[PDB]
Amino acid sequence: FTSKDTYLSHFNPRDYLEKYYKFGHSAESQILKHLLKNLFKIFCLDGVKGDLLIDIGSGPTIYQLLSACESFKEIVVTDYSDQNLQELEKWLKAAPAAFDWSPVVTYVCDLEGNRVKGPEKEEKLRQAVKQVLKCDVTQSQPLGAVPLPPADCVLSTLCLDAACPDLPTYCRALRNLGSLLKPGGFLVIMDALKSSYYMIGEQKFSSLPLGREAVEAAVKEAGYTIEWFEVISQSYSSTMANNEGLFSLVARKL
Ligand SMILES: C[S@@+](CC[C@H](N)C(=O)[O-])C[C@H]1O[C@@H](n2cnc3c(N)ncnc32)[C@H](O)[C@@H]1O
Ligand SMILES: COc1cccc2c(=O)ccoc12
Repeated sequence: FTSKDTYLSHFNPRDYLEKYYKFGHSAESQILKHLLKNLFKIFCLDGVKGDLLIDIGSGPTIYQLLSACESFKEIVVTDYSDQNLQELEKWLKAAPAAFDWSPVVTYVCDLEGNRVKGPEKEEKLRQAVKQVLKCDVTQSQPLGAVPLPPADCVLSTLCLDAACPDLPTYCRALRNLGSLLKPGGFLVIMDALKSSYYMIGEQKFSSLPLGREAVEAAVKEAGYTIEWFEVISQSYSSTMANNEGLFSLVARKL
């Protein structure tokens, strides 16, 4: 299985964004649309809200925070890769080399009923993100020495399957994310099903191939109660990954 040090050195953030999030009718854009609709449902319709949301394994992406910034005063973004956090920071600071998220932002504005336009939505997200932190989900203290208040919600999109080499580590990671959550707080996970790798160009990265039953069992083992669980059949392009759909779940910490 891919060593975690490979993420520091070989995960190219700009290449990842170009391959998966350009949003130019690709499998990658169909998956992105589905993820955005579910995140809108959770944070805007279901009213998952609070003072603090921690996004775990954010990579260099912000799409997973666009609806969340309407419901949370503060968002903390985290990743194992320092290069990924620097790419995020380019967008947060509105630096010239920042990735163009405007088609994704417009799509979320449309989903939300065109209450606001792209620039207002972006400013709301930029104001919500106060901290950009290193994290390691495999550790009992994922945020290391950095203290944070217990969060109202922990979100993790397409991270846990890449971070966990086996099922015991995956259950342990759910427990470690739980240490960041307030009692009764929400856990929101979205990831690929039955995927054993993903590609960024010629660079291969391992993935833990879990089925829906093993994911649900691990969340219950780790001390959560599931509110809803959805499986989609849509898979990534054959050149990208070997998954059999994706899942999304919302649970509460016991
Ligand atoms: C496939 S990307 C998902 C990125 C983003 N959340 C998205 O939805 O596109 C996997 C992310 O997991 C991060 N990662 C890998 N191992 C990790 C670990 N042990 N702890 C935290 N993050 C880790 C990588 O650095 C990378 O940003
Ligand atoms: C967009 O990122 C991905 C694309 C496809 C598959 C995976 C995976 O199996 C684990 C982590 O990330 C993935």
